[PDB]
Amino acid sequence: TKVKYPDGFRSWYHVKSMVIQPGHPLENPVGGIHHVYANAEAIQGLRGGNYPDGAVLVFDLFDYQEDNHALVEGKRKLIGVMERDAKRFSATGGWGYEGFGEGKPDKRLVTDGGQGCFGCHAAQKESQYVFSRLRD
Amino acid sequence: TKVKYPDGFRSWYHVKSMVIQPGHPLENPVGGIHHVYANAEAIQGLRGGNYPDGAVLVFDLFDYQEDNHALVEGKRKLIGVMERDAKRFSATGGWGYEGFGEGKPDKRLVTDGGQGCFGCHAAQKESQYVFSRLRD
Ligand code: HEC
Ligand code: HEC
Ligand SMILES: [Zn+2]
Ligand SMILES: [Zn+2]
Repeated sequence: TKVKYPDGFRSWYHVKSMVIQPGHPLENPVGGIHHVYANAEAIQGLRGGNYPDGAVLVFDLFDYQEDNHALVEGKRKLIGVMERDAKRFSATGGWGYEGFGEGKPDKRLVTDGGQGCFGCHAAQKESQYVFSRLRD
Repeated sequence: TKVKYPDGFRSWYHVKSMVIQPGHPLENPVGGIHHVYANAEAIQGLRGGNYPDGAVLVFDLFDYQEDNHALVEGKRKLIGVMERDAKRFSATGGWGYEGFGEGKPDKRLVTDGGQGCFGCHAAQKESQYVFSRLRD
């Protein structure tokens, strides 16, 4: 019933990135530069295959600094983690949702079984609750 | 004496990212969101090792659209490529420098055998001509 810390996620496939700056509706709490990562099982789902149990997607969120017409990555703020288990995470559409403050395994963030996470992700039912699209 | 197109670079290790906005000294031609990738051999150099022959670093540059204070990745503009071969690329400090327009193997951008690239990268002699640092 708990999402595993995704050890070694930084070596996985980089799906995409986006910057959320002040003024964006989502500045609280996903303000910053984020990078999405996918393990091999998640790549199968992202390609248009189905997501096997053990698929993991990571939302890696950094603070940034303005440095002379550059946004430079600062400290990690958190990671979001989606872990596929159709049975064990059936209450949240077959994905377990967890956050780790500063990406630390000991700073688990989710208190409601991931219902809040699932609430936003539910809009994406038709793409198996995943916003991110594989790009070249 | 030509740099090979780095086929499969998008499945490599994501080292780091940075946004270069309009007004930056380098806006022509590296304005946009860039992602740095390293093959296995390049990781050895980034971790504190000697860069072995066969090390490849890729600078993957995307256009972006500012959309309600989100910076959203658009089309790939180009990739920059550094390929380690101490003998073959001896004239430019053991790295071969090349650009591919839109990341296409047919669109070679370097016209001076990489002397201009080398000219900037030479400032980083003490880190084997590599600007990017491995981060967690
Ligand atoms: C809407 C108000 C959101 C809430 C609440 C949560 N997330 Fe989210 N998430 C959202 C968007 C619009 C995106 C796509 C970002 C992009 O660059 O395209 C995401 C992405 C993720 C990812 C990457 C996988 C994907 O679906 O694209 C993960 C792993 C993720 N989110 C986890 C997550 C968790 C654990 C949440 C509860 C703490 C959570 N999200 C809330 C929008 C929203
Ligand atoms: C200074 C005026 C530059 C010139 C001319 C070129 N590059 Fe560059 N490059 C520069 C900086 C400051 C950085 C680091 C970017 C970051 O996010 O920190 C880079 C990076 C690269 C990379 C990634 C590897 C690394 O050294 O960090 C590659 C593969 C790369 N650059 C290639 C490249 C080529 C092929 C050039 C000539 C066409 C070239 N660069 C010119 C600064 C400068
Ligand atoms: Zn200025
Ligand atoms: Zn703005």
